[PDB]
Amino acid sequence: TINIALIGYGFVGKTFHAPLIRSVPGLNLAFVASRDEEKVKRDLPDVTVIASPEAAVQHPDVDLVVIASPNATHAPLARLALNAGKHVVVDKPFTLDMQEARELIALAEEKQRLLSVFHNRRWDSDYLGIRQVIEQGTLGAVKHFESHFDRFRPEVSGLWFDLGPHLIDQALQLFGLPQSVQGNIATLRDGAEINDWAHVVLNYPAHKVILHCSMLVAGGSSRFTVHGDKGSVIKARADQQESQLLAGVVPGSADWGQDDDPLVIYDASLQAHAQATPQGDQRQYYMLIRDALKGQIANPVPPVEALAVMAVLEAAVRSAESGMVQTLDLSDDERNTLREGHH
Amino acid sequence: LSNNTINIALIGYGFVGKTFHAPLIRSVPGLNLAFVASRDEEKVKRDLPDVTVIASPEAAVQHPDVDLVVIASPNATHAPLARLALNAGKHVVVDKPFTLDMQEARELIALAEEKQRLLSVFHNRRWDSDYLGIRQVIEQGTLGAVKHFESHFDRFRPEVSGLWFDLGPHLIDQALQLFGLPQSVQGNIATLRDGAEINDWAHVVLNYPAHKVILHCSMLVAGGSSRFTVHGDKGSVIKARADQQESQLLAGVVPGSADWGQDDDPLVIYDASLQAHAQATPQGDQRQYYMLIRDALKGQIANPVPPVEALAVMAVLEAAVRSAESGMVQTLDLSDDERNTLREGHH
Ligand SMILES: [Cl-]
Ligand SMILES: [Cl-]
Repeated sequence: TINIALIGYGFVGKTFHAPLIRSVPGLNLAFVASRDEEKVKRDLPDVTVIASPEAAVQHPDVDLVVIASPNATHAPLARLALNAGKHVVVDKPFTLDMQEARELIALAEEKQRLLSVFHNRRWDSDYLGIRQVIEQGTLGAVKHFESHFDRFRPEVSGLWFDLGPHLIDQALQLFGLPQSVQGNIATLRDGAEINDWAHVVLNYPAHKVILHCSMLVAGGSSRFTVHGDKGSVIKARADQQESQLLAGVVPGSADWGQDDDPLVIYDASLQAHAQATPQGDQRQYYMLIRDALKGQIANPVPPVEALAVMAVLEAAVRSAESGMVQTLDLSDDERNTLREGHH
Repeated sequence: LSNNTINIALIGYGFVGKTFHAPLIRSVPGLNLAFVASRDEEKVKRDLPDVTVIASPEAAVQHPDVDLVVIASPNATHAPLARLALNAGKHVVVDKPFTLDMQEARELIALAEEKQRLLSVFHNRRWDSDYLGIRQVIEQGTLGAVKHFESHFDRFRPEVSGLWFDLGPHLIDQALQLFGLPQSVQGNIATLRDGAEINDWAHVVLNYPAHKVILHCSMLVAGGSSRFTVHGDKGSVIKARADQQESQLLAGVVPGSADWGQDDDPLVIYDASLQAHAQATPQGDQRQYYMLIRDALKGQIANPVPPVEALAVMAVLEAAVRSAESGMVQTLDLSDDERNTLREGHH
């Protein structure tokens, strides 16, 4: 069994990590680092609460550390964990600096331990449905790929920083690294203080990718819109696993990851037909991390992939601030590794 | 020739002259299409048995009985013929494109003012059912303050002057009419269809101080897009289908007739409750362009489409192309006096 020490029982720790981990056999959430034992124990009566994060990442019976503490503590605790010989999963952001990311990637390899980042959206119902239609050949060669994370919250780190990672990760998994990145980021809600509108375009040799998210969309947009030379596919509603976790649904239960919002496909005749959307399950992230730790498969989300996401994320910000199209700040070897990994 | 009418010479009886101008003009009282310049009399006479056909454009434009010249000849002839018409003391309406470059456009504007004649450009999409509908919802205050305005021109033609230059103009013109001039323009233009040799995908963003405008053109959209998508802090509105006047004209429907400009595709509005309700889309009618030009010529009102507004569209059009090539956000190349006219023109 793999003994886990979850570091931090704040929103993310309690709402995402604990429930997912607890629902995955082969993993054992035995320790939780938190200054508030009662909060942890009312939910997890059988876990051991360790007050100090540093003490937690270095505990004897701990095999894997899941860092869900404040952003600024991710990099430090990760270093401490790897040096203590533990495997590590870091909740986004990996780090607040790419140089640190590279140092952590380097450290993990030196220490021969697994290092991964919580890019948990590769198994969403919407995404899986779209990837399926694309691989089916239904739309021919993809020329326009649009992905939205929109909602209506007129009542007032930023939307791009929070939602951009999901959008980017999915795009890189499907198409690999883009040639350039053009970004337009703004704060449009009256009185808001951080961006709530992000429109990012990723340029590829033969197609375009549009990543968009906004806090001001009462209705009318689609989670996914993809156009190819043989047809188009639209997925209206976004994967509802996050809303399920928010509601307290137990991961892996009957309606977990179910999506009754079908994929709408338009063929060359401009007519549409529906195609059932496959169920999603972000538990896959932990199931695969589990298998990787058992030597059954390679790390499902190697750290260089998280570095690639940061590169695009930061490139988009530079573009928005400078008004200039940007390239990715990745070394040739990193690009080589990412390219080869892309199968 | 009747003296109480605005006597027009339509220059060119090609696709646009025959499908758009002749039918529209003939449907507007007070206007009289008396001359048509074309090298093919029979082709003209087949539709307009009683109009006078003049072989050369120059002779038609300079005819003393002509009050207004409508230029619908090849693109390269627009600037020179407009120049000749103005110098001949005639009023002029130029089919898009106004001119091929901005300096000539500016020269024509100056010339029309010197010759004290009306000069306009055929930006005929300001009276489309979809646009009028969207404008109505915005002005109603239904969406609260507009934050994201998206306008599309998409079709599905996998089998192959560029998409941006052809369709970008009406998309831009509508945006400027609604919001005035943007602070900056960002563009991404490409050729994506297999075998295509001209851009068939254009994604342009107009940046305003408190909101964004997205104009999108593509030849590869089998389905899924909306003509207009507008989000405000109080709600959203989507207009799925495009105005049908063009299709009606192509089908030979008489402008101003029974079903002219009708649009039974409603505006779909989403309020803060996230629920949608429909709103009847107003009838569209591009005959308004000529009715207003008519009224302007009779001195009743100002030019409905002053040349400086066409110059503004050209500025945005070119700025998008520069941005697309340089990868750099662009500002518009308009003078302070042009901006003043445009700012107070937008009030
Ligand atoms: Cl992610
Ligand atoms: Cl137009």
